[PDB]
Amino acid sequence: HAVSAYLADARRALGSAGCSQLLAALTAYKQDDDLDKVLAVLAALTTAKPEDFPLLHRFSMFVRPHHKQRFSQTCTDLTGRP
Repeated sequence: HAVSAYLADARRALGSAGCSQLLAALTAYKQDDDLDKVLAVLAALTTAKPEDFPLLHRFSMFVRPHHKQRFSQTCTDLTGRP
């Protein structure tokens, strides 16, 4: 139940509107395969406080195999290694 644990943590840290924006961006990503767009929503929401940085890295669970390397590189440039 990694997904429900992520959604519980994200709704707690980001609030309902922020969690809803993250899930809408995930929906859009599954439709359009645009990694940069989903990453930009996620980074706006999860890098405002250092304590939310793990929610940036943990989003990798939803990132498609062909984008996981680039996603991990960008998250490390934003926040360091997890």
